[PDB]
Amino acid sequence: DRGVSTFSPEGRLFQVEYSLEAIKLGSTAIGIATKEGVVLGVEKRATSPLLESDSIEKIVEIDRHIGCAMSGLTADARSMIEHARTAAVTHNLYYDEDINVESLTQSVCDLALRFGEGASGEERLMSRPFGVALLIAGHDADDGYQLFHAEPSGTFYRYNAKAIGSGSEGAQAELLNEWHSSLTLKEAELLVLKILKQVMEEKLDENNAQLSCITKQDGFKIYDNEKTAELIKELKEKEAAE
Amino acid sequence: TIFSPEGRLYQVEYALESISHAGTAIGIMASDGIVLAAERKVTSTLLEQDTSTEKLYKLNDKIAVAVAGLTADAEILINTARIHAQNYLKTYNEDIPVEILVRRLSDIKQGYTQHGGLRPFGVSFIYAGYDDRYGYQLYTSNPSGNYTGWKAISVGANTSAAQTLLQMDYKDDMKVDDAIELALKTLSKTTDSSALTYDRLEFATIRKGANDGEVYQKIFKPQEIKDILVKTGIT
Amino acid sequence: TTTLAFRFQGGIIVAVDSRATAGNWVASQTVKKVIEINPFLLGTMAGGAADCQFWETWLGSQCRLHELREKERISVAAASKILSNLVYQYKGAGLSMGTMICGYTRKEGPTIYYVDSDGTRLKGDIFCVGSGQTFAYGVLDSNYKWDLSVEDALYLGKRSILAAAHRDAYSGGSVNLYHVTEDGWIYHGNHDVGELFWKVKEEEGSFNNVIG
Amino acid sequence: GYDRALSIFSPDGHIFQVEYALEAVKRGTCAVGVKGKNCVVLGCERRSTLKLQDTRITPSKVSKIDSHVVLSFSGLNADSRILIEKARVEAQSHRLTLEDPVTVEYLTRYVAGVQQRYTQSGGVRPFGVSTLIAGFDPRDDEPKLYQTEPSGIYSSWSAQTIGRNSKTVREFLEKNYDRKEPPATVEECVKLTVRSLLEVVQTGAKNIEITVVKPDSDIVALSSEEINQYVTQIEQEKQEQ
Amino acid sequence: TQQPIVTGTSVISMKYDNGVIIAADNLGSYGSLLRFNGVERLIPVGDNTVVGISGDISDMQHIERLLKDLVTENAYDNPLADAEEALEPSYIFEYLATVMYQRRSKMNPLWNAIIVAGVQSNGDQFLRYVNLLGVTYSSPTLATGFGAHMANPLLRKVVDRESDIPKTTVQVAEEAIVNAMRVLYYRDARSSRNFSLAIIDKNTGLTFKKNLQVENMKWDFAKDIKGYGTQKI
Amino acid sequence: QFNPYGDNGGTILGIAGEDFAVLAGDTRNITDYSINSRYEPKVFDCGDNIVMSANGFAADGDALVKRFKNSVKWYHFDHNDKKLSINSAARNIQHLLYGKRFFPYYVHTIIAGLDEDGKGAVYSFDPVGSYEREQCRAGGAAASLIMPFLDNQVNFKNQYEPGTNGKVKKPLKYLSVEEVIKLVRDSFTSATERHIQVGDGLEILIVTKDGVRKEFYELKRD
Amino acid sequence: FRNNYDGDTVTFSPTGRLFQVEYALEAIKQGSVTVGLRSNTHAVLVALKRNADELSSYQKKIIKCDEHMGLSLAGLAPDARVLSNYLRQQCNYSSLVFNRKLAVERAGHLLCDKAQKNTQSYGGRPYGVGLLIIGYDKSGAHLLEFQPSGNVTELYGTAIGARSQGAKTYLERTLDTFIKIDGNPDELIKAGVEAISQSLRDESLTVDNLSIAIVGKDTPFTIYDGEAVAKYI
Amino acid sequence: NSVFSPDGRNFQVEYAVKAVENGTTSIGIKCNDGVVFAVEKLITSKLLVPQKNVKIQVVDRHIGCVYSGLIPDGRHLVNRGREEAASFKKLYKTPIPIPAFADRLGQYVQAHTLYNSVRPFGVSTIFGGVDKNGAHLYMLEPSGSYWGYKGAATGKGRQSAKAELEKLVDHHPEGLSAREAVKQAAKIIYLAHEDNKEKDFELEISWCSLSETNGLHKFVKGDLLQEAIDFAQKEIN
Ligand SMILES: COc1ccc2c(c1)[C@H](CC(=O)N[C@H](C(=O)N[C@@H](CCc1ccccc1)C(=O)NCc1ccc(C)cc1)[C@@H](C)O)CC2=O
Ligand SMILES: [Mg+2]
Ligand SMILES: [Mg+2]
Ligand SMILES: [Mg+2]
Ligand SMILES: [Mg+2]
Repeated sequence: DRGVSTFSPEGRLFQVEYSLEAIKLGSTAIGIATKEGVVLGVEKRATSPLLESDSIEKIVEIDRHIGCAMSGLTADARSMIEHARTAAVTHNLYYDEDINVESLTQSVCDLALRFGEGASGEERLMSRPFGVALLIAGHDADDGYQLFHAEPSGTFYRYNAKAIGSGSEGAQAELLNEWHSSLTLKEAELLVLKILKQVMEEKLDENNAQLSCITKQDGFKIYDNEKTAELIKELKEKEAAE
Repeated sequence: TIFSPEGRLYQVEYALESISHAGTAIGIMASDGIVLAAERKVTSTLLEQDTSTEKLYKLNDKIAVAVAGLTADAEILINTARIHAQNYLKTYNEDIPVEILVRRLSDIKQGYTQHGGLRPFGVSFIYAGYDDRYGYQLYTSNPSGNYTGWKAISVGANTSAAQTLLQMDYKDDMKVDDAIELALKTLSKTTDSSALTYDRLEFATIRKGANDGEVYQKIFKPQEIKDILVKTGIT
Repeated sequence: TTTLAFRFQGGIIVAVDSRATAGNWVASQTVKKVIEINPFLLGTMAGGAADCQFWETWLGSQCRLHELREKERISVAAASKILSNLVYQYKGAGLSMGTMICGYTRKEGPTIYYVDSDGTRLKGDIFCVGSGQTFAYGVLDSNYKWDLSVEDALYLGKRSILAAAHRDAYSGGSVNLYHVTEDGWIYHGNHDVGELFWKVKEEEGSFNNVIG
Repeated sequence: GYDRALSIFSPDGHIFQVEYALEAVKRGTCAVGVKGKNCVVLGCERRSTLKLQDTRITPSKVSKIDSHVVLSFSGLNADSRILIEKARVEAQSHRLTLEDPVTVEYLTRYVAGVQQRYTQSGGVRPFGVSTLIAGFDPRDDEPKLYQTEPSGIYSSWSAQTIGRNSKTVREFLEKNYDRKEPPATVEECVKLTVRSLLEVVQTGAKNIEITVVKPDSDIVALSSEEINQYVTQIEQEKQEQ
Repeated sequence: TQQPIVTGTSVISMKYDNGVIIAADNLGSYGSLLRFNGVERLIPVGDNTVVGISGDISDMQHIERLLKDLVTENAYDNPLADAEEALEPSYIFEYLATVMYQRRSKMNPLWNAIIVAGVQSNGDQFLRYVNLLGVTYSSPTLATGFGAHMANPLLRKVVDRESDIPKTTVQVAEEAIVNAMRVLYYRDARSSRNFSLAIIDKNTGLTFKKNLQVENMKWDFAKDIKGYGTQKI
Repeated sequence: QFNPYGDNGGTILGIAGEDFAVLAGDTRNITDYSINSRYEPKVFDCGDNIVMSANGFAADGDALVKRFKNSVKWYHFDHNDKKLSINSAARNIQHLLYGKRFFPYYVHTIIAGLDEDGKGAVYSFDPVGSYEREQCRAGGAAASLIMPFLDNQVNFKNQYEPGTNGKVKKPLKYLSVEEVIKLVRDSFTSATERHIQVGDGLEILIVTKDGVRKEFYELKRD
Repeated sequence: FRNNYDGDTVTFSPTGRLFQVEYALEAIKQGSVTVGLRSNTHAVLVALKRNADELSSYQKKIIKCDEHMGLSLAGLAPDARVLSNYLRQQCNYSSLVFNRKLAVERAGHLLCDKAQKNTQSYGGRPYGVGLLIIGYDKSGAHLLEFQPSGNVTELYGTAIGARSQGAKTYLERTLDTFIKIDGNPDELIKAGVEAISQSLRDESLTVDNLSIAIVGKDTPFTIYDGEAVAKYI
Repeated sequence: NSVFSPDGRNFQVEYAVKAVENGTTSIGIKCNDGVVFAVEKLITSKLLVPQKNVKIQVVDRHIGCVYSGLIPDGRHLVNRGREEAASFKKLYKTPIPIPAFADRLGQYVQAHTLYNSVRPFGVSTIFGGVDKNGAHLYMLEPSGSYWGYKGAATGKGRQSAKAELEKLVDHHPEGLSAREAVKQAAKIIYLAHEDNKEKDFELEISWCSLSETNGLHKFVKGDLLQEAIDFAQKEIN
């Protein structure tokens, strides 16, 4: 052990790589971007049957037009959410408009860069990288529906579909086959629910898994338990009949 | 500051280890007073007894401490505790309740445990105090910043040995004079020296002020310790 | 400026003029003195135009932030206290604002808070604020009953701003009217004093100090 | 000052200092909480290493954060005091600005945030503490119980336990806590809480302490005699077959 | 809070067909004491720019150092410092305007009025003014102080609008400058018979004339003036 | 004592059409009773089809325009070349102005462009950032001369339908760019006649769904 | 030897090497290829963007710095964002204060000095990104290459990133032809698109693969992506 | 850095010197009224724009600097030198004397050998110019050490350059004109290129002369450069 921002001989940052490892141990989070909205789903993964599952917040509202899903050391995600909300509200204060989704993501990624001391060229107020990744989903007038993956490396990518966390290698391959540009919101809802069902260690019901989406017309919504239950009737019957 | 794989704090552990080599201090709380007795660490004939105080310190008129550990660390802490007591007096026009002063002192210790990469203070304290909420009180604090209340307690060397003896003879209905005896007997039994002579002791009481309605701290002159070592029959 | 808000049987009436002045110059007749903070919260503005517009827009931002943080709408009490506490930080720097925070929540019921730049914050059933306040108070107080219909209460509010627009050189333009309910503000229109005065004179048979 | 990083990532993705912080909680005395239909009960075990204590003045393990919210912990005792102080301050500050006492969820989010902060700041070590926060929201009869841990993760529980041998008592509570049927009253909720501790303590003398939280700022500690009557009744009734 | 001490009166200037002319007298006043007489208030920067300064002379000397430092600094790691990356009048100006405006915004002004004259690299005339408040403007003619009230009216008879500038020759323009200097010497109690003058021309470059004197003054008519009304002798 | 403020004269006027807007200003810059320049523009193309003038103390006007042009540049950088819409420009300028609340800019500012629907839009600010969208506005030295004319000739105020015994008002129509330029020129020749700080030149900036166009007219030089 | 000597940037190896800096240089070699080249009238950047998946976007390699300047990146992308932001600030400052477009050369010096402080301060890493900077200024088209060691060099053409050695050899060969490609934007781009081809073990470069940027005489710096590049594949 | 070896040495500085030896070769020559500076620029590829990666740097108006080793470390040193010369002029009005300037650089370089949190500089710098009392040439090592020189070289060609420099001191004890020193500088740079011949090189020369440049620092360009290149080409063959 020597430094927190040392390069390996290959040219990579040790601590950045390992934080990426903390994310692989997280619950699963999946997002799919259609042309009728963007769905975001997560594995709740209660550590005991005595834990009250609806107290598990892994999907949060950032603004009316932007939601996000987390995977990893989820406590690290509080200050990122706080920052994201402030940036969006502030942007609306300064400019009387909605912040673009891409701009919001870039701001969360700038925050993530701030580990160290002030790295001789400015100032870093945080001792390690974040141990959590985010899927950032929303709508804006320039670019429509969008899905971003924000990493503790401060890089972000847009994705037609994306999975993060423990089941992510497997879920991603699945998404590579199922995703096409044409999907309805309902088709995409079902796909998230299907792919979570595959990779989860319990039987997926309306307590260990959570759904949400964002549409231009209704904003960002976290579906209540009764609604998801009725989509889980619906998936069961669609597959049992195929 | 760092944690061990066991979830223990090295530097704190090692500071407690250091304290177990220091002279034993004993505190006993009775119903009408408190006793503080301490053993001075292997002395010499030439050491000035008449102008010495290494183990017993006055915090205000109603609170005293017995020290086990590095004296120099203790003086740092004692001084801040004295200031803290006066701030309280100035703010509220009331003498500081014993617990409050103990808690503040403990919090300063806890701090060194958690941030700043300085070493902890190698000090353990027994506080002897009176206030009008809880009457007579005895508390202990160690380098971790933890503190606890007691009817009788010891710190420094042979605490385990001294604690068992106190457990045995301690009774709730005790007068201070019985506590005086108990403390001297317990140090006598647990010394690593021939006998417990006056020149190796510090002794203090917090009584109900002879005949008054008021609280008085008596810090024993060497002469008094020699005389009180007579009564209890250890010559 | 004249602004008022009062509580009655069927909620809250909020009414404001729309005149902006610098000295004796009439800067605008069409200024917006109500801020719709959220669907259940209104802010009224008197004093420094900029001071009011800026800090009440800002208050909107802070209110939205509370919603995201607490997954619940901010209480009238707490929204008003944010603005109160901000303004108090600035005491003695020359901020100039008289303000009403008006809204509904389940827990509070319909509520009005008056907040000014001296730092005063009061809860009450009736407030008139601005250079025209005394005029508004005269009409409002002498015709106010708790049990007024919604229709009448809307009229009285409308009629009190008109009173003030007429007598106070620094009020006028138009009335902007709002009703706040359980559900909860509803806009009851912009009414130009130009037309409203003659119409009220005709129909009510009042304003007899006026030739014509 | 000194802000050299002590809490950093392991090759396999853990933060070692936080993980070792959990170890300190494991060796701390046990603490448990369960929620009734109209109450919540907090139980703690006091150690037996030293028994010449003065119970009048020794800081007990359940702490009032406000008049309607309580906090207990397992782990470093000195560490807990920093959390209890900040929580108390935050609670007064929230009454000052929002003109309302805190919700139990709010207070938890707050403590958890403090814990999280101490896992990512240079020159500080994480809190060797996990907490149970229990009480009722202003003007609400629905009871609340939350758990925090050195990472800053937090969540609600019908019942939960922390500290040494928490594993045993957790197991006990999973078998014994029925979600449809919460303990209908105070008396029967206290009993289930005592039963879970008896699994770990082995005599429940002055070593088991109980605190009962009822709606609208009604919080009472229990005496020796009130606890003794529970232990007596439990072991006698549960011995026959 | 500050107040000028040693000052120096108008700076006057105009554009002609090929370049610019700027002039200023050589006096530094101490209130009504005509204190110092060799004061140069025309500051050549490179050879395409002259900065003319009036107001407080201590501040003037400060702005001289700033301009010299500016030439040094532009030369650093700049192989084209005496060609395509030479300081232009517009860069010198903008810089000074920035300093001027920042200093007033800190309530601590440089107590001056400044005219920047020169020719840009594309042959265009540059003439612009900045003062202690950071106010800036440009005109075919520019003058500070009394020069504003008395030189401008005269100079404007020659160049009254943009379309007059291809029509004005060096000779005509210099004549108008020299004459306006004489009028200022007649009527400004803080002026001096000695002045400097600079021409910056797209062909000729920089001609800097020193130790010029107001000539051809009319004073003879003074012998006929007796009394203040009725007195005859 | 040092006074950080001055007064450069100067009058500006904004009118919104249906699918155009204009911002006009005289080109004369004054100090006390002297003329600094007869041609110093104070209406600016700020990019994104927004024009701006900040009139009063010219050093504060320049500073603000500069600062806002810079806002537009950084908006592109930070928001992937997004066009800054007129309403968003307005809100931004409010923060610029209000940021100096305790050491203000001595300007009255007007911006003009098209809104989201391509309607002509005009926004005007007091010196500390209070703002409003309006069909038209005059600002600066001769504002008190020109505004009431505009109230009468743009919004037809106090004009009734002949014969209706004053009930039917002249109905509020939209004005062509030709009619608007006519009112602008007349407003300024009026102001030049009666205000000593107004004259020399008139520069008009016209904004349409094809950019920004410039027009110039001589004014009286006395 | 590489043993105790690569702990930080604040330590020389017994050979006089700085391993942290050499390791940083290694992240550039990992980054996707990019090419820059120029003639007398234009400068062009060409970059191969890299996706993280077939479901993802190809991440951007070109960043605009001013109207006359921008750069491409190879290495740590967030490091590119820090430096381009600083460069945007330096460009801006020069415009506001001096009304001067920043020389591409000065932009080099500035980036170099910034990289340098990070090769010498305890507790901070060097930058792990290479940059290719193009601009048009008062002495024409320019291309620069920036290494995180702080070494910046002016070149007619060059390439950085993985497999970039092919493209470089091609440009070394083509030199005397592309240098004269004047007043023909499209031919210069074609030469850049061809140069980048010599660096593909990959695939046939697609409408997403390709990022092109241009700046020159009468053309602001502009970025082409997606459909607008098809006419070059 | 702050670490002394058991025999009083500083290994980090010794290692910093290795970075210098590894560098390109550069020289300076003191003449009768001035100083001449020259440096070898390795042409890595034909793509390098000729004449356009200037290594010689000016400080104030009257001082040239050349260095070998890590180039960024030299630029850092010159930035600091420029600040230090500005501060001198601001207070004392006169441009900084070369000995004064030397010590400013000296004290700064030496400072970076006192603290464990800093590395020494990885350059040797050759610098000088004309002041109130003549011409001066200096060389500054990573340790902060500096002395006045008649002629100086550093970098890879250091040994042969010094040998050539030593000859001139012997043949011309009566002072070397500024125009002669220019020629000889071009020659010497050629005669240290021998070593690094694998790749091509380009020559840079600058001078500061009382009678040839008015005591200002100037770059040798055009006909003077070509003539000095010819002298060296003819004297190597
Ligand atoms: C340097 O120049 C300065 C400096 C400081 C300040 C001003 C100018 C300002 C100039 C200025 O007066 N600006 C005007 C203004 O604020 N007018 C006030 C009355 C005057 C007033 C009353 C109390 C306190 C301040 C001002 C007004 O109309 N208030 C009613 C109203 C309420 C809400 C809304 C949305 C609009 C209007 C606007 C309308 O142009 C005052 C100020 O703070
Ligand atoms: Mg917009
Ligand atoms: Mg006029
Ligand atoms: Mg050291
Ligand atoms: Mg050497």
